[PDB]
Amino acid sequence: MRIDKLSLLNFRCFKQLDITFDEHITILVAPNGAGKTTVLDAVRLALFPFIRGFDASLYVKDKSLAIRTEDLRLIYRQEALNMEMSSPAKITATGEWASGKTATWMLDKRGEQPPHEDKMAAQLTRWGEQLQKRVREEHSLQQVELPLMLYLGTARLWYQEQRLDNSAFSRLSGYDDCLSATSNYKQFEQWYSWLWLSYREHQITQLESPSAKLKEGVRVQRMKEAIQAIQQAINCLTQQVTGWHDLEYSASHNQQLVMSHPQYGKIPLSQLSDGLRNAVAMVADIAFRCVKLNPHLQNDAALKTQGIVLIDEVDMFLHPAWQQQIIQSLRSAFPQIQFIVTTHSPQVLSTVKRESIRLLEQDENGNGKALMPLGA
Amino acid sequence: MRIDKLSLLNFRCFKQLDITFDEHITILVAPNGAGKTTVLDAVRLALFPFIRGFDASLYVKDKSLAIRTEDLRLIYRQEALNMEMSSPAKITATGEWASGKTATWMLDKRGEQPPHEDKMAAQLTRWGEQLQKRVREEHSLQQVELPLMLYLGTARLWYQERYRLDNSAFSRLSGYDDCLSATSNYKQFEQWYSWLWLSYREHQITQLESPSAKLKEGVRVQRMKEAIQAIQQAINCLTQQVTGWHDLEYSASHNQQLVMSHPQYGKIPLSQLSDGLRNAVAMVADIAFRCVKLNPHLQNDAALKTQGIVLIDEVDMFLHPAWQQQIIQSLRSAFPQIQFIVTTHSPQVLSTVKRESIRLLEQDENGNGKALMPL
Amino acid sequence: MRIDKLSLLNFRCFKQLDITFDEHITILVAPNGAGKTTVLDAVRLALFPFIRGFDASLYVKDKSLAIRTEDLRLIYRQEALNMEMSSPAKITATGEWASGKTATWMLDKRGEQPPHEDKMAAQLTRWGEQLQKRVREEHSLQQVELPLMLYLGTARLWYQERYERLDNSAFSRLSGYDDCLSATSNYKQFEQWYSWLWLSYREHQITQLESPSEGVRVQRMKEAIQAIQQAINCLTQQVTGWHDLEYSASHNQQLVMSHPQYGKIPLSQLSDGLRNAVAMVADIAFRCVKLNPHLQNDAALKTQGIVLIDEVDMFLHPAWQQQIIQSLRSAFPQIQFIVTTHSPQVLSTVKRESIRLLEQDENGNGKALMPL
Amino acid sequence: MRIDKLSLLNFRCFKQLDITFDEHITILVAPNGAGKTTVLDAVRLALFPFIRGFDASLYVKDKSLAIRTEDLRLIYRQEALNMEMSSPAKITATGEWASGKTATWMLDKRGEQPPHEDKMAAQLTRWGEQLQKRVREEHSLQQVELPLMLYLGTARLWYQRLDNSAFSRLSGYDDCLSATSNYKQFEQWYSWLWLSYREHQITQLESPEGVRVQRMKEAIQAIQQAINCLTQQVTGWHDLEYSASHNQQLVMSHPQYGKIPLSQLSDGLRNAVAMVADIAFRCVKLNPHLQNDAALKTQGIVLIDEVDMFLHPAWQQQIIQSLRSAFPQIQFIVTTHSPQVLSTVKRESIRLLEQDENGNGKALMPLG
Amino acid sequence: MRIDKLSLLNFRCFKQLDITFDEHITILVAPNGAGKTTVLDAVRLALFPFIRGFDASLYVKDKSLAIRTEDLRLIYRQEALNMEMSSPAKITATGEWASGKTATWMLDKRGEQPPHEDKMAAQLTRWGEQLQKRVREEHSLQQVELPLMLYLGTARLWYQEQRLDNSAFSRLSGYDDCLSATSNYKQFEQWYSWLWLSYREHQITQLESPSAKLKEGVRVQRMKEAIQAIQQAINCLTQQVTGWHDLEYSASHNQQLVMSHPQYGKIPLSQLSDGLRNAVAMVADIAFRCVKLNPHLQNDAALKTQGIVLIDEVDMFLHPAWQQQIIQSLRSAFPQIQFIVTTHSPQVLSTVKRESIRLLEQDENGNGKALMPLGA
Ligand SMILES: Nc1ncnc2c1ncn2[C@@H]1O[C@H](COP(=O)(O)OP(=O)(O)OP(=O)(O)O)[C@@H](O)[C@H]1O
Ligand SMILES: Nc1ncnc2c1ncn2[C@@H]1O[C@H](COP(=O)(O)OP(=O)(O)OP(=O)(O)O)[C@@H](O)[C@H]1O
Ligand SMILES: Nc1ncnc2c1ncn2[C@@H]1O[C@H](COP(=O)(O)OP(=O)(O)OP(=O)(O)O)[C@@H](O)[C@H]1O
Repeated sequence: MRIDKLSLLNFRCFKQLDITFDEHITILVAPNGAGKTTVLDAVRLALFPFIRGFDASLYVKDKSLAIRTEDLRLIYRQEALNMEMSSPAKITATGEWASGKTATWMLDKRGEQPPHEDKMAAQLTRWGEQLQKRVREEHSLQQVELPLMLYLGTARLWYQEQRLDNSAFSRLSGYDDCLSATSNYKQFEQWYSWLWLSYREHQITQLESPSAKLKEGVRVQRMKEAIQAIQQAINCLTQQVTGWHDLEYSASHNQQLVMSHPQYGKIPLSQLSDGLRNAVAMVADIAFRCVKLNPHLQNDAALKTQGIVLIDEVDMFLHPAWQQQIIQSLRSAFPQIQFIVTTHSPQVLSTVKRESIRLLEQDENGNGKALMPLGA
Repeated sequence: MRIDKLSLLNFRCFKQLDITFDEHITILVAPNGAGKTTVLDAVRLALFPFIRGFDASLYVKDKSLAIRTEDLRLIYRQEALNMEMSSPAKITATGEWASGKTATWMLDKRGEQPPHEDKMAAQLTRWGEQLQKRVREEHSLQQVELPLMLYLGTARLWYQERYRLDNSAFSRLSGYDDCLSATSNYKQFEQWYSWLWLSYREHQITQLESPSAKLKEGVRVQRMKEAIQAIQQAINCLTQQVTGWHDLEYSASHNQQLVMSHPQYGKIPLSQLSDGLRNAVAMVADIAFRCVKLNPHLQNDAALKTQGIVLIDEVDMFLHPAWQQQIIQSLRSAFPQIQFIVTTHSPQVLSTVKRESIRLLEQDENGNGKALMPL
Repeated sequence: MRIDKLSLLNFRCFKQLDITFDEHITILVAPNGAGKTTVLDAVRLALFPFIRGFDASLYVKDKSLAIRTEDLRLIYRQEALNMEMSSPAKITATGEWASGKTATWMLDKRGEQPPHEDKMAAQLTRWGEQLQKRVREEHSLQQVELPLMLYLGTARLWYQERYERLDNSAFSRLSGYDDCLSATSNYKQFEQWYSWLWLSYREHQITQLESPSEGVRVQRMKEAIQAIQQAINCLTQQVTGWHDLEYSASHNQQLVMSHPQYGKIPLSQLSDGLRNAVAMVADIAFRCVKLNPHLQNDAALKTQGIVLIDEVDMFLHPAWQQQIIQSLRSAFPQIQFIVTTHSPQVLSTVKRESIRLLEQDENGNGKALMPL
Repeated sequence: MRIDKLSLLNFRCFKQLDITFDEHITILVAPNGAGKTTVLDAVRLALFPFIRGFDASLYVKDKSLAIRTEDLRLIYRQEALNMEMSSPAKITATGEWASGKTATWMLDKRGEQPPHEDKMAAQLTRWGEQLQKRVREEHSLQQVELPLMLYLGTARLWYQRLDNSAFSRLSGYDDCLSATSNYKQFEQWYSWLWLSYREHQITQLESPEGVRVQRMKEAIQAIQQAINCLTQQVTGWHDLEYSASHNQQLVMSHPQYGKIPLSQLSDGLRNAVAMVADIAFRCVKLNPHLQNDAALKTQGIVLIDEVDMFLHPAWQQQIIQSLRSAFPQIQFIVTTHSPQVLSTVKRESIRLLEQDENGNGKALMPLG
Repeated sequence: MRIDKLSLLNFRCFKQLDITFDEHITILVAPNGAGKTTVLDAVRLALFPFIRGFDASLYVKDKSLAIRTEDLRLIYRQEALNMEMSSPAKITATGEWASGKTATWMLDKRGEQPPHEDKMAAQLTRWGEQLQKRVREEHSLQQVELPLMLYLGTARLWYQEQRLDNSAFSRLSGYDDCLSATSNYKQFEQWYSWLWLSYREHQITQLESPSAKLKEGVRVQRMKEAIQAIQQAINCLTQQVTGWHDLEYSASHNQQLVMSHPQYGKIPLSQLSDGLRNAVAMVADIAFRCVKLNPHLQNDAALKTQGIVLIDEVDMFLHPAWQQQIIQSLRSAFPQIQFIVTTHSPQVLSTVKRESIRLLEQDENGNGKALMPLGA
């Protein structure tokens, strides 16, 4: 979808806040205190209505996706013995789903009562259910494109039957743990290893019975093109600056992924630099979701998929020459996704214009301002 | 807040009952199987709607706070050797909420259908919600006075061998936690009192270290000291004269326990004391700390300037007659602005009590009840 | 068994105390802070070894059955504003176990060292082991008579909404010693045993009615039910009106009582006094029935032992208070009672030879004396 | 203890490298793939034998404690399309172990054969065994000064008594090469220690034996001094405390703004405080026979990877000086890739890493 | 070891029992009741002192290898309301170990008290500890022969790293769950598959690269002889009556165990008859323990290992022609193992002498007698 602005009232550290988001790229910088995680959590809480209408609900018991009592402001006064909650907590998300309509959905919590949603949240989850039911039917000539809602946190490296063909499954499995705060690298390695081995098996079998090629070769073709897509995205980060390219799988290396370099050969990914692993994990996380969601594009799963992706500390483990080429490379790899990223490195801030910078300042009473730089 | 009259219809052992309360103290005197706990439960059920408007009532797990099928009167027909269930069971209560506002509200239950209430109970709930909103408001000029509601039944007893803070324990509304429930609330008092004492000692040590911070920093020390003295005075007023023990405090030497002092004896933990003193201290503390927590802007008159209704069942238990002759006066002197409704079956409590506070309960063969002043 | 004299040295509030008990009933009358629960705890600690000789004492989770450092006397030195712990704490008990056998046994604790006991304390454990061995024998011509020991403290109370498939050990005689000298409530055991009895009796009733003519077990069950019912009637009927305690399936499988004017009501819907009195009497009655099954009709009327009751007049109005001692003596004629109270109404019709006023001096010297 | 030179032959990425360390501080400044973690890992492996003689490393099964097959260099041919697995992996470390006790030790790995070392490594291991036996004596007037060895990597951010006993002394070397330092455990044990100290203070205050009191008091003093060295310069905050009055929280003091909670600070500063506090606590535990200058008078080697992790550029100009001043006897080896760290450091401690087209690495200093 | 007598007092259903065991084979027959399981459990409880001296028992902590309170005798009388518990319960076992050391140990329980043991039980545990410490050495030239204690129950078909070389491990791992009542066929198939794959890989790297023929032949010979011993033990039951023989591992059938028949070929084991599967499981369960315990024999791991084995319902799922050949084939497969087996069928009873049959009968009071038949 898309988001235009977000308003916060009586949240964790903000008494009130109004923030505006850019069309393509926006960067949040806060010199002191928290506040970046607060805004990212607010945006993450404003999109759970969509994913809830996709069989993802309290079965996993992910209690972090609803406003909690610990998320309400609690003021301490030195001259009094009591400590009173400030009620109610309110998130007002303004967005745009399909070109033409502007929506404004609100999520509020009052004290210890269960959280409450407005009519627009119900409308949004009904839209999610509508897309699910439209996908699940196969007796249609016109296919549909799903949006991508992904959240990447600072815990994305802590603890580092597969299918691809069009169906109700393998098109809704890309929403599994999309907004979770844990790592999801094992899933990528399993899926990629399965895809590579099955592609090798299919290309071996192709030489046996060419008669059914009209029904078989296309399979291989699909299982080829997808790979290319993924690889292309990864290259856009790892080749011009570092030199590594063409992520591959080979059982000859004790069945683990490898990467290629012009001069240092083919080396396992498990014993490379930290920044390369970070970039590979991020771009892989975006890409394999993009290719599972829209197998029907088969070459523009990364160049036509639309959605919203959240990143915390995008410049983690990278050197300045790399930090001067991360934003443009992310834009080139995925040109149709809106990004909300949080940084603090002065190098990254010099690769973007003044319209994509938001300085968050907080007063003593909690009032917050999301300003833009004065000079240019 | 005040309650003035009460009516019961087909509630337990009473086919019909009308009872009138006094402004300050009312004592119900009757033998076993007369209906005192019945009246106390009726008052609890009448007053619950006010508490239902607060966020502290969402954790109540007491099943006795709604009218039940076991509460419907059963009539024994001897010829058929049968018991017939009479319906409906109804409660009516007249009272005053704010200045110059009289009201009457009703509760009912028929058969096995869920209980029902009229509009006035909903208005109590809305009044409670309004007060809760007023308390939680920042930058308020006028002050807010919260009332006190408590029920001290037979589950308050401290028998042999019967016995960090959450962010909600520091709120005013925490004075309404388990207020009208049939449970024991000594652990909450213990935790809060220990926290006050630890904070006060921390400030004392800090002041003793550097004598250069006694400017705008000593307000919190003063507030805590005043809360401590209020609770201590309230507890002393019941025990000191007849028993000698006073000054309930917190001691780290005695394995971090609550201790009390005697002139002839020494200083002993509360859990090692007599049953009567132990129960009396628990009973008085249950009111004192709630009074301190609810209204923090009085700061030394929380016990002496709080209004509300407090219910006590079997007030003279574990106390010898010499102690029984002083309890009503001690409670009236400690908490002078609280309407007390108490029940007893001992002539010693009524030793020095006016005849305008005693209600004898009588019943006829058909179940018609009477609550009358003594002649 | 029987206890005749007791001595306390450096216990909680007594530097020294010597107390003599009566054969049948003895009442301790004193205000608060006088040492009645102190004497009851002393007697409980003295009597523990006999139970410690039984296999039913392995599941005891009570920390109050051993002398603790909190029981050592503390002397307040005013000049130094100090508390001094005086040692040692001793408990001496004189009594009789079997015919023509007088004994005296002592318990001690010094400092923070573990408590100690003498040889005469171990002989009680050995006698308990011997009795247990004689109860678990097949083809024994001689009968075995077991004594009853019970403690009914302040933890027995049935307050508002307390609401406290049998194991194979619940059918043994020795199960009469489960949590006997512990500060706990034992109402669930009585409820389960009584419900099982009533269900079995009804099963036999329908079985007999189906095919008119096995005949002995029905008689045993009927006799046990009659004994328990009579024991409760001896206290509840005359003053209040509720007599028969029965199991009812029509009332959602609950225990019910009946009244001449009112109807039939569950026990958990009655007054506090009724609940407490019924629990107190039943706790003795069903243990009497279980311990000695060979009497079969006089288990309550022919059982010997010691029963300790604290605050016997709780939740009872003066008219009921005037008759508790007589009711207990009429229900259980052969049991030695030691009870504590501070009400002048319980002593209304009691001989002066059963009253022990407790007093103490400024130095802690205690006296338990007859009135006048 | 001190390391003076490291030499590597046929390592992960270096065909031959010779680096000279400094007495106090050294920074390896290089972009990605230039071999900064490799140097730290080599130093870490060189120090394994000393720890190995403590009967505590046999429980954990970690493959990184010895050279593996993945360590051996691989050469690319570009014509045969094959990777040549070179051999042997060589590690040479020279230094001082005591007052005028110089030594030079070596670790080797040939092919798939298990790694083996010279008997000077056994000499170091038996020196460690001698130390652990000597400290275990229950009656000895002589004072033993144990050193500090710690490795804080990029995995550090994710998951009882202070008596003069052998268990307390040997608890310092627990997980000394796989240390973790986040905020949760730090606040937990700091709060426990402060609660015990406040209990003893209140006991003394109420009624006017001291063995366990002074230890806690001066451990508090040491930790407070270290954190103050970290924070009191740039900001006025100092004297981290646990306040039960202030909603039972860890609070800091500022002469103008009063008291502020520690939960209002950013994650980076909290993690830096936790790192400094953990190092100071290990220093206090290891050498109790000073009780207040343990952090200021203990020698050893501490290895930190990516010291500029999650730090605002304003706090990247004071980390090195703060670490130097809070521990003026420890030898530090840290790896950075940010110029803001180097804005106040002298030239002598900077070791830029270069590598030719073959793998002939160099560790040099800026020319000026 | 060996057992020559067993006495039971106040156990589950026997008030008093005295039973004598034969040197090689003994059969227990009971027309009614559950005495056979009682006697087998008594024998199983009298051998746990030996196994308790091995640390490998730490893997199992079931509360079933000690005398429970439910194992005592409860007396129900129809004329009384009380039900009492007969105490004490005693298991007296008379046996021989060390080939000449006669002993008589006793286990007892008194009511709810914890179980008690005599000096001889401690001696047996100490002898187990001595054997463990003597095995844990490696440089010693003289080799130790361990005994086997195995129990097979009726639940041995329900539930349906690796090393072999001489060491402290792989010689004590054969005692893992030796007296448990849960099936352990998975832990046999895993070990057998590992052994077969390793042997095949050694053979492949042998003939493919003759230069690596220096000293790897000894491992190949040891593994070959282990396979041969297991196969012969299984053949001694299967071949003569059913025709199947020479079980094999082959990945050509989806990595599954296979068996061979001259007139039907090679078939996966999971699809044969029930009786053949039962026999394979039993003989495998004996065999791989016999070969892991004593690799040093390396030719007669089955023909020279001594011990005691208990079988419940030995004739399960077998037809009458197979029930006249089970006892003799068990004896031939393992000639030096004492067997205590329980059965019903009259066909098995005709293949053994009159001196190896025990008939258990109970009186009304519980007194038990173990008679011998008069006829043939
Ligand atoms: N559902 C019912 N229908 C009719 N009578 C009932 C019912 N439930 C209880 N009763 C009777 O009503 C009386 C209840 O009296 P209650 O115990 O409340 O008063 P009390 O004697 O003053 O006791 P307390 O000490 O608890 O105040 C008892 O006689 C009881 O048997
Ligand atoms: N360890 C101790 N040292 C000194 N004095 C103690 C100690 N423990 C308790 N005391 C005091 O001695 C008193 C003993 O009286 P106790 O409460 O046992 O009897 P009682 O007043 O008759 O109570 P009850 O209602 O239980 O019969 C305690 O109330 C307390 O004041
Ligand atoms: N086994 C190996 N054989 C050959 N080259 C290797 C091997 N393992 C790693 N490398 C190469 O060595 C380099 C790894 O450098 P290193 O791991 O020291 O990282 P770094 O750039 O110093 O940063 P960081 O501290 O973040 O890890 C990469 O160029 C990698 O391709």
